[PDB]
Amino acid sequence: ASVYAWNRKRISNCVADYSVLYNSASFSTFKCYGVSPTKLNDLCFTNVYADSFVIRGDEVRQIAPGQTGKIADYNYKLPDDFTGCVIAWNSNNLDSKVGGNYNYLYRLFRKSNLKPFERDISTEIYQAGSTPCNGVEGFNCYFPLQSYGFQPTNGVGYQPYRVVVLSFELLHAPATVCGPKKSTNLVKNKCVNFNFNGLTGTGVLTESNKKFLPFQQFGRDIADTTDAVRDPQTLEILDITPCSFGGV
Amino acid sequence: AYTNSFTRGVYYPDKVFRSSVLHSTQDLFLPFFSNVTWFHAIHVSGTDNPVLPFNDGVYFASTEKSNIIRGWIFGTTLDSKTQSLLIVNNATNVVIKVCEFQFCNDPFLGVFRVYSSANNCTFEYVSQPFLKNLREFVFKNIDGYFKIYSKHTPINLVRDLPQGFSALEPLVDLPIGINITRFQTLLALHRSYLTPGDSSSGWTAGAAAYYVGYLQPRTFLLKYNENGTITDAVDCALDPLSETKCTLKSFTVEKGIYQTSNFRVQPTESIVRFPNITNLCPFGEVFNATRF
Amino acid sequence: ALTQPPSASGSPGQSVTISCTGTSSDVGGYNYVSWYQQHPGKAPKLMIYEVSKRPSGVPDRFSGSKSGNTASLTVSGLQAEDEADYYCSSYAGSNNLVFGGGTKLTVL
Amino acid sequence: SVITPGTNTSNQVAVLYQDVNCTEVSNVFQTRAGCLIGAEHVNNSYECDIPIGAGICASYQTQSIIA
Amino acid sequence: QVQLVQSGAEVKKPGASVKVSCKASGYTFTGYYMHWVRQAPGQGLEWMGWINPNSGGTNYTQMFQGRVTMTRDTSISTAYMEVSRLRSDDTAVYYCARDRSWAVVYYYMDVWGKGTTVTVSS
Ligand SMILES: *[C@@H]1O[C@H](CO)[C@@H](O[C@@H]2O[C@H](CO)[C@@H](O[C@@H]3O[C@H](CO)[C@@H](O)[C@H](O)[C@@H]3O)[C@H](O)[C@H]2NC(C)=O)[C@H](O)[C@H]1NC(C)=O
Ligand SMILES: *[C@@H]1O[C@H](CO)[C@@H](O[C@@H]2O[C@H](CO)[C@@H](O)[C@H](O)[C@H]2NC(C)=O)[C@H](O)[C@H]1NC(C)=O
Ligand SMILES: *[C@@H]1O[C@H](CO)[C@@H](O[C@@H]2O[C@H](CO)[C@@H](O)[C@H](O)[C@@H]2O)[C@H](O)[C@H]1NC(C)=O
Ligand SMILES: *[C@@H]1O[C@H](CO)[C@@H](O)[C@H](O)[C@H]1NC(C)=O
Ligand SMILES: *[C@@H]1O[C@H](CO)[C@@H](O)[C@H](O)[C@H]1NC(C)=O
Ligand SMILES: *[C@@H]1O[C@H](CO)[C@@H](O)[C@H](O)[C@H]1NC(C)=O
Ligand SMILES: *[C@@H]1O[C@H](CO)[C@@H](O)[C@H](O)[C@H]1NC(C)=O
Ligand SMILES: *[C@@H]1O[C@H](CO)[C@@H](O)[C@H](O)[C@H]1NC(C)=O
Ligand SMILES: *[C@@H]1O[C@H](CO)[C@@H](O)[C@H](O)[C@H]1NC(C)=O
Ligand SMILES: *[C@@H]1O[C@H](CO)[C@@H](O)[C@H](O)[C@H]1NC(C)=O
Repeated sequence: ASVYAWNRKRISNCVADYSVLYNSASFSTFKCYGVSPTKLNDLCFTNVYADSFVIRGDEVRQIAPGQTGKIADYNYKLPDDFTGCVIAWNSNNLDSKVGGNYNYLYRLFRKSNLKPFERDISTEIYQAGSTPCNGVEGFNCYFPLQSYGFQPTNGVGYQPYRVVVLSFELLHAPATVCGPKKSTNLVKNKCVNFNFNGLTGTGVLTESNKKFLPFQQFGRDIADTTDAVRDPQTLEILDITPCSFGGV
Repeated sequence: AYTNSFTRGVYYPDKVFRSSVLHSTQDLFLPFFSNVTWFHAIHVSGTDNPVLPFNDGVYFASTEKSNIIRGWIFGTTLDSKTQSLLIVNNATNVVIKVCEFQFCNDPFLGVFRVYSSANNCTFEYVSQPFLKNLREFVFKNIDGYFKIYSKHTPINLVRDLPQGFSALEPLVDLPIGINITRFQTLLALHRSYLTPGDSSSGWTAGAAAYYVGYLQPRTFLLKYNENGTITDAVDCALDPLSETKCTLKSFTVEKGIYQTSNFRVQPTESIVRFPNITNLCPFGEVFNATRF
Repeated sequence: ALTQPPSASGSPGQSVTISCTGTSSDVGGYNYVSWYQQHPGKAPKLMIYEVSKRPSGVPDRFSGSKSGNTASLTVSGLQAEDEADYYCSSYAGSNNLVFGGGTKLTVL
Repeated sequence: SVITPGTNTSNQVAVLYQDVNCTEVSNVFQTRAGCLIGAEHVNNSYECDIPIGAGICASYQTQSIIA
Repeated sequence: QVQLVQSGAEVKKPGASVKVSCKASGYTFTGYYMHWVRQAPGQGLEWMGWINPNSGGTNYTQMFQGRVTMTRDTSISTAYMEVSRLRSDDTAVYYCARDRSWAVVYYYMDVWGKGTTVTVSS
């Protein structure tokens, strides 16, 4: 899709193998934010939004928090506290055609700067600065969209760069998306490191005597300590009390 | 008409078990004792079922054995141009569809799927249906997740919202992000016309009665009991006593004086005051000099 | 249409001018006055795109500026290269653009 | 600050805006500590049930909140 | 090289139709607007209308609205001007022109095609 009305997929309820991406040499920029590139396969994510657009080559630096520019303000704005990773690679031989390519267009004039993650399909003509324009482009009201016109003879800064941005928040369970890991058997009554669906901690696990409501993925005691969790494999409720410690 | 909300409309916010804990929650709850726009929706006379806004997510309830409330529709403009949602809660299954469909002048089922005229939908969902009985719902549309909460309690036929307390259990999370600003409920007699142009013809359905509120961002002090279910709540913005209850994180404020918040006068207006200088700086000279 | 004087005269190395009698009610209000130099038999080119701005490649010896209602383009130190027709144009208030009649530069 | 005679006694509450003139926001009594809104001024004098400041204390009239 | 290649000349019967085509080269076809202006062989120059290759929005003068239409072809990087009835007043050389401005609809005509001559017969 073009940079206006960028395609968004809501990736959820699957195991995500990130190892095929961050070790793949096909990508030009793999600048992640708020997460290490090599730790992506070892984490569980609440919801993963995958965006996709094609932009001009010199404009790939604008897709980053806090930047400014036409793409950054009128087409696609990342928030100031963005977490995720931005993936881009050159696509001059797939997105550009001989004599030109015109399926890719970008918004050039807008009355106001976009909110983060906003999407503006509105092709209504630009503000006049004068008497308003009924429906006709000209002299005050311009067409807000504009095609790059990608050509194979253009420089690397003008070549069509195909960009994918993965936006995803990393709270605890219920994590719909997590990386690949061999789930193993349950070890009760021992001081055991656990990774329950993204909920990570160290403690002993006891068969719980408390009754969860059928929606609660885990529980907490007073002062926000995670006292209980339900098993993602067999739906048993397990109490987590800390491993025994004390001064000697 | 209008009745008050007493204490109704609280729900489990975050799917986390707590027991014997007064947890201070901030979410789009129904503010206590607000007005709800109760409807004589039978509309044998007085053409009909109205379309209501969805300002920040709403609260819905009904009290009828006729079971005429059979679903809801949603959308930004409820037309074929923009996105929409249909929910139908027929006796077999719920069919939750995001379609950007073309809706009726006055929607109906008459089971016959009359409500949608043309469909090239994108998202669908089927699960178990929703069946003096008092149903309750809240519909939160936050950050791409459409959240429906539910509870139905055999109320004592008070012809309004009862003064009792009930916590809405979360029921369905829809992972669809569609801009929703208006909704309309769906009524269905067991047989009537399937023409999408009628308003007050075809059949006479049973007696109908439902409610609508609006959720506001409010702080709440939710009282989870021993078993882990909510039995009481305190709305921190309703009353200075309730604000004191939220400040102390306790449900019984004792004899004494208690500081509860800080009062500061917001500025009424903003003024800008510069001298009479109007001549412009010669940036036009220094940036357009013929030689440096 | 735009009223316009038909001709101007001179000799190579002199200074002459050509004027455009637009109406201040409709023509001069939205200015944007563009002058074009047209030899016979070939396409013309812009010679003052705004009311006073030359395009790239235009010699500096050509000057112009609106003056009240009328607009005028002047040629200083001309030669055999400047024997051409010259046309006035403007916005004319809405998308319906108008041109002038077209004066003819002549050198004795 | 609120004045509460106890939750299980009554739900009546009078508020006290410290160091505020009552020009900016049923009974509005201007104490020497601030705007005491909701309390009823009484010319009598008793023991100090709930202290307020500058020699004014509040109690439960029984039925009403007095200052 | 930013020269626009206009089509060849044509001769048409009176009252019949004719279409002229100007092919872009060098510059980006989408963007820069394309105005259509006519020059009678005797005198003057008149403006008809423009189409933008960016969006295909068209405007026309009043003298030609409802009797002459325009269209674009981004596949061949060319824009077409169509005349429905070749009246004897319209036997003229038709010129296509770019605009100086990037993507706004102003009127600053820089580069002009060689011009396809049109003739009304008898
Ligand atoms: C230094 O000289 C330059 C050269 O003229 C000045 O810049 C140019 O100023 C004109 C007149 O305002 C600008 O044209 C206008 O642009 C706006 C868009 O911002 C448009 O809406 C108007 O219709 C008009 O076309 C022009 O853009 C501008 N820049 C150029 C030519 O690159 C400049 O103002 C002078 N002073 C300084 C401090 O630079
Ligand atoms: C070209 O632009 C002009 C300028 O707005 C348009 O003229 C207006 O058109 C509307 C359409 O109904 C009329 O109501 C106005 O009265 C017109 N104004 C003037 C001053 O004529 C014109 O329609 C446009 N043409 C095209 C083909 O888009
Ligand atoms: C362009 O301007 C027209 C006239 O100024 C608008 O037409 C109007 O149309 C209504 C009914 O269609 C008439 O009742 C009214 O008198 C007027 O003629 C037209 O709507 C407007 N177009 C847009 C897109 O705003
Ligand atoms: C997951 O698989 C195991 C073995 O295949 C099975 O015992 C367990 O019940 C499954 N979990 C769920 C939630 O179905
Ligand atoms: C939702 O749609 C309405 C009507 O199209 C629009 O006015 C509103 O701004 C939209 N809201 C969002 C958040 O896009
Ligand atoms: C529905 O069809 C219209 C054209 O009739 C199309 O523009 C729109 O994208 C379609 N919506 C879908 C497939 O969700
Ligand atoms: C908790 O639930 C059990 C079984 O439903 C019930 O016996 C018990 O009384 C409940 N406890 C409280 C405090 O309501
Ligand atoms: C109210 O609270 C006081 C303070 O603890 C107590 O002495 C009194 O018995 C209570 N009265 C009732 C009716 O609960
Ligand atoms: C409060 O302000 C009003 C208005 O200026 C004044 O008349 C009054 O005396 C003030 N009271 C106190 C206690 O300052
Ligand atoms: C209290 O004293 C004031 C001031 O002297 C007087 O105006 C008022 O009437 C008195 N009220 C009572 C109940 O004595």
